[PDB]
Amino acid sequence: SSSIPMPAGVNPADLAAELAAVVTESVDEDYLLYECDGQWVLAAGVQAMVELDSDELRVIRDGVTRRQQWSGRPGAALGEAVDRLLLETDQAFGWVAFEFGVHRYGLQQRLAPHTPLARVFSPRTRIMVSEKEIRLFDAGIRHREAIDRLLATGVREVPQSRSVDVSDDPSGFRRRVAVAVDEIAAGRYHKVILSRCVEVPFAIDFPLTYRLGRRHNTPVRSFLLQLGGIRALGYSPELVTAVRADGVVITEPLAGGPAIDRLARDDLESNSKEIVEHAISVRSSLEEITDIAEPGSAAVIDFMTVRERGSVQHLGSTIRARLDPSSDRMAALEALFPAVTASGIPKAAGVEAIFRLDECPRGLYSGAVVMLSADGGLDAALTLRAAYQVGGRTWLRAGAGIIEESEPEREFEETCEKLSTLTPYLVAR
Ligand SMILES: N#Cc1cccc(-c2ccc(C(=O)O)o2)c1
Repeated sequence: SSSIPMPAGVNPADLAAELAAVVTESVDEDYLLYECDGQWVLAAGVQAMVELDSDELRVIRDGVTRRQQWSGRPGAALGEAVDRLLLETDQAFGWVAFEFGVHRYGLQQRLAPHTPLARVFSPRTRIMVSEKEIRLFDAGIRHREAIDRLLATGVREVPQSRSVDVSDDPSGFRRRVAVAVDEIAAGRYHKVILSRCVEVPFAIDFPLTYRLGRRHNTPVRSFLLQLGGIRALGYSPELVTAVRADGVVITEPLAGGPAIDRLARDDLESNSKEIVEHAISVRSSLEEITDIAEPGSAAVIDFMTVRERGSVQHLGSTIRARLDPSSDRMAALEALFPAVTASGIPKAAGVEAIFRLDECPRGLYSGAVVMLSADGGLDAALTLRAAYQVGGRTWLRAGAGIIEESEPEREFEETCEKLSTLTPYLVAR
């Protein structure tokens, strides 16, 4: 492990995104950049890839693909493969699809064959960028020379963004919300999150868009990736699960000018509908975390407080527990996935309603971006406020929590508001 001092007057997010863009392009390698607690970790190059699909598990290393049949819990299949990765490298990175969370509710038969559940890789090199320093892990000579060449120059100018039209409704979001409202009125479930894709008619420069959007937002976590033909970036508004080496498990569900921002904060703390849903959600997180925790260790340590994320303020709680010796970090992720914010209440009913009333598979949207460590660590950020590119198609995706009182026009405008997090910050390629 070697170190380079962080150059003064340079923002870590900008430098990490520039390294991700230029260093990985010169050697033509895949990567994942993950921001977590002031640290930007760039996982560059694929030493080994774990592909978990609905019908198969693959481990691809040095041109060789090992295929495996799997049965039971997807977390057990993923965990066993990722633990083997972590015996050779200190950290592993990737993404978990929304579809990974359907098995706990017995809904996996509704998945088409070859449905992606997770993609986790061990990188060839890691570059950690923070305000204090740049730390290099397993960086070969060719990579160290590329990093020094990038550092001898200033970061690129971020060009002006290109606007996107989000006013159209080709997937019939308004109609699908009306169906959900009728189902809720009939007592089938209490809440469901429905969403819509918005096609971007031009190719996006992902690392430059990442930089422009990160200037205005201070999210819980962020990511930028180019992995297995998928380009993605996002500003995670929620921590699904964090597992520490000492056994502490955390989950932080959310639920919700200077004078205008203070008035919005006062409403966020007094809104009855938001308070009721938050209490139900906190109770759901507590019941779920108790199935993997040491008896009597589950507790709410921060209850209903505002967290400022720069351009967005959230009402949230922190649920903590100690991981039971009979459980593991993948079981903890399975117990807390999918998030209530990504599914609905009751969670099983919300997930089932999403199969019928949303464009499926969701893939990365409402899934998680993850960082795992050899000492047992896990960090999983909820994937919302994200942009994607897969084989010629570039798109955004945003949803809304639909309840009995929801109105289709109001909820369409609510997805328009969530889309505003990225739409003015899209840099064209
Ligand atoms: N319940 C609930 C809830 C609270 C906050 C956000 C969301 C939600 C659903 C989908 C999205 C999004 O796409 O950003 O955000 C859902």
